[PDB]
Amino acid sequence: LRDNIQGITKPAIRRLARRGGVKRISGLIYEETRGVLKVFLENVIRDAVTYTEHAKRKTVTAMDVVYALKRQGRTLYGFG
Amino acid sequence: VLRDNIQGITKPAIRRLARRGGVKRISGLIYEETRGVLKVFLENVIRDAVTYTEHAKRKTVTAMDVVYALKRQGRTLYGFG
Amino acid sequence: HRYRPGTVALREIRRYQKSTELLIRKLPFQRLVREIAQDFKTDLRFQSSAVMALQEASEAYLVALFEDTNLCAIHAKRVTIMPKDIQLARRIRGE
Amino acid sequence: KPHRYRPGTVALREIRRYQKSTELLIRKLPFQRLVREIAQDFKTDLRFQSSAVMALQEASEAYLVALFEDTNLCAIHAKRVTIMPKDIQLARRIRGER
Amino acid sequence: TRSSRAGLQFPVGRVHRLLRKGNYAERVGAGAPVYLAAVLEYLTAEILELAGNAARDNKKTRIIPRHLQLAVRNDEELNKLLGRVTIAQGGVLPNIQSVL
Amino acid sequence: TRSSRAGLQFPVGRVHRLLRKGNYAERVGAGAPVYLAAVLEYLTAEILELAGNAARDNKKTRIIPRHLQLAVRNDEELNKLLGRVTIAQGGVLPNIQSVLLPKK
Amino acid sequence: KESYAIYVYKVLKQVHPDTGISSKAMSIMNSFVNDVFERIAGEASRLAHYNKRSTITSREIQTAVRLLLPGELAKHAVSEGTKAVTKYTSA
Amino acid sequence: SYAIYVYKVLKQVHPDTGISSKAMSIMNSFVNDVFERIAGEASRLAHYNKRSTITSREIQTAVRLLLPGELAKHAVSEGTKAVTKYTSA
DNA sequence: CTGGAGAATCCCGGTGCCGAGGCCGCTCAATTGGTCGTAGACAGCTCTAGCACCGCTTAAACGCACGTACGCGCTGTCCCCCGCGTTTTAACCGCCAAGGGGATTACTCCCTAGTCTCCAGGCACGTGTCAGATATA
DNA sequence: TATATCTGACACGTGCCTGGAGACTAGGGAGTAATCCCCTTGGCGGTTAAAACGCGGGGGACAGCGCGTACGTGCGTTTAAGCGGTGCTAGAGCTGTCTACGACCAATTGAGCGGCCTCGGCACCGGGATTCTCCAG
Repeated sequence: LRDNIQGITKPAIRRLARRGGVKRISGLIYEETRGVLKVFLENVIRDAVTYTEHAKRKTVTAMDVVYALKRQGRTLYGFG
Repeated sequence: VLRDNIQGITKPAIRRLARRGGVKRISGLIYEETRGVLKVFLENVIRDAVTYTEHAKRKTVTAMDVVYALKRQGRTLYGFG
Repeated sequence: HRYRPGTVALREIRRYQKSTELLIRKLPFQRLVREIAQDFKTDLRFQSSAVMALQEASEAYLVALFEDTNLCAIHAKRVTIMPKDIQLARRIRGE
Repeated sequence: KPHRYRPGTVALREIRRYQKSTELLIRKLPFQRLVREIAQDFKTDLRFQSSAVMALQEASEAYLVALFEDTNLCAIHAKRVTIMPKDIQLARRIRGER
Repeated sequence: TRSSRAGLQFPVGRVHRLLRKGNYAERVGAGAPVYLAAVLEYLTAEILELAGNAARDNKKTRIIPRHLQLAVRNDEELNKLLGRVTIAQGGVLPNIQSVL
Repeated sequence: TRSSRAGLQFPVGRVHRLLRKGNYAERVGAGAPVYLAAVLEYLTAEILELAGNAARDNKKTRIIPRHLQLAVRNDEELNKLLGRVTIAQGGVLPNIQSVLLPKK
Repeated sequence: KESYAIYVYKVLKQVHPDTGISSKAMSIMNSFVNDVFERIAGEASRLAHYNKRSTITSREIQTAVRLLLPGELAKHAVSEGTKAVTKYTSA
Repeated sequence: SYAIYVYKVLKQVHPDTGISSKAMSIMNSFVNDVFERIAGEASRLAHYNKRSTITSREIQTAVRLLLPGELAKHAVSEGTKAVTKYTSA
């Protein structure tokens, strides 16, 4: 796999901004947002895989990412 | 009944904390409104703190009470055991 | 006419803020997740619902960032976001 | 001739001074009377540990200072050195206080 | 059910057992879970009420996360209590900015 | 002390019983206090080393909370691990913005 | 497998009898109950611990509720819980 | 408190150095802080796998979950070394 | 374009002290040595969802020309917050004086885990049905 | 759209079992009483740091206005993402061991705690050199 951070294209980012309520967007915003999102997700994958590898499992379960987000003080609902 | 002791925290004292806070220039309206902000913040904490004290049904607020209160809002303070 | 600047923007904002479906392309997102995930273990096994939950948390986090960023801009007498403004927001957020 | 300093020398010098020191700034007993005054709304004639009230003063001013840092950043972006009430409203809003 | 014995709905037995074996302490007082289920069921009542009002006012018959979303964002207390919460499949409320 | 048996310094016994008398889990594995106490001794050594260095950097032999202030706040990793923590009598890190200083 | 679906549905029939429910909304609400569950249980545990009590009674729960909920919602929570506990243990 | 142990460490790291009482109290509060962090997060970590015993496995994984990078790495080095040394005895 | 006075600060030095670091009894908590029951280590195996590739469908991404609308700098206004001098009290501290409720010890109890049994509530699981899609006249 | 046909997700029904309710014992957490005292509160009284007040007044917040680039948007171009469909298999989860390990009790004992020194790091202080600044050049 290569360069998939650009696969989440600028139009999708615009869709987020419209969902975020934004009228004008600087051209440099998109890559900076990919960076912030990148580090953010790296934090998610890091502790998530730590939970997966700890349990000697090869598959990442939903409950693990719930625990990870909960550790970061951003509780996510939606799983019974 | 005592009244307006928040005005005891005066304008130059606000200038002291703000100047230690890195503020260089202060609007005249900042002082009283800031006293209000401080009052709000305290009420967010002191009420819950004294509520911890009231659970023990005591008349003396201990340091542990303010420790638990500050910890409860993620504003941990060290220096009391 | 040429659909004046701002009308299409405001109506689009209303429409997508009025709806709730997912807005990020699934295969680029999933492959991006696996690609970044390679830096600990290559070829992860993933639940689809996990990928969806990451899309949920991710887009809510980003939209919320647009909310705070936009409020900082509007407060700063601007209506145009800048990267330095986002960096300021995250600094205020503690990042 | 009138010995007068320029607008900022003594102020910033004082800033550096209290950046070197670590003691509490405002007047103590009037503040403690404010504490008891606000405390009236829950129980009358309360006993207070003085050091706990001092801890309240310390943590409270630490909070205020942090707020001054953030509103200070708001002034920095808005081409000002003067804090305004709406800037405090922005900072507390972004924090999540309203 | 003991809930019906108290005139409630949430399971007093299940909540009581899970709380005692909730690994906080070996023993838990008897009235605490009843009080707990009563408070949560009350919370359930107002949120189901706001959601029902939302579906009814939005011409809907099945409640979906969207109605939960503007239900929370329109209730100041729900926003306050759930300030650290991310709602799956909820979207956001279109809070319209003054300049926008 | 079991620490001395292992050639360490933090009290494995007191902390270990605090794990039993702390309601965290039903049972405690044998290697847990050794490993954990080791982590605290290492990080503690980091903190004391930085405080000592900072104390020497201020012509003082006695460490005061101000040394905790510059030592901790000048350390990125402690600043990030303690981003919501402010200690008593610590003060503020000296930092004046360029736009605030006069332009000499 | 345990869930809280059926009771929330009964309460739904108590408040809005002419309103239905999607499965996803019932699930997300069950997750919400899991959150409230964890917050109250954790805080009540902390409260009992601070004064070293090994039994969680109605007073610790009440005080905890008073700490978490600001004002009138706490007033109604304490009112409903008190009425419920009192009415139940008095019959 | 923890004064005697912090002073022992002080003799190991900077023998010609003192410390105020207030700073020692700060250190005691930090020790208690880290203790509840590891104990709570490790406790729920054990709960996740429905285990009733917190062993070296759970503590080690919990440390990498809680501690940032280089400090965690050296914590694993010193910790694993230490557990090896005491456990072999 | 830059130095001169003088307040601020650095530094050198001298004084006092009280807090810090070291000593000295005095317990009781940490360690050992077992023991007991069980959580969990272990091996092998199903199936099923994840993986992986084929193939069709079109939603979605990309590029370009265009204009406006947004940031931003220049330029101008002015009043308000900084600087400093003056008066005033009320902050600060030390001292005097009273006494409550926090901390301790002990009493007395009543409340919850543990055993064991029992059963209907609660879980899984198809079945109807009506909300709503589709065709033709 | 009438009428008639056709679907799918949720309301409603069933069978099976297992988790909670009864009642009792047993031990111990918590309310309660009494009681000492020490820190808490509240006063007197002296000293003086500091807030308040006010008077300039330069400078920072702010507006107007004019310039120009760049980002949005329509419209036309291009396509791999998405769905379905087929096929495979690693590994989640299960099933069946089986015990060494961690809790526990009792016995041991030396580390760690409380009270008590006593002295020197640092605060305070005073005095001179340097540095930095504002206002002269």
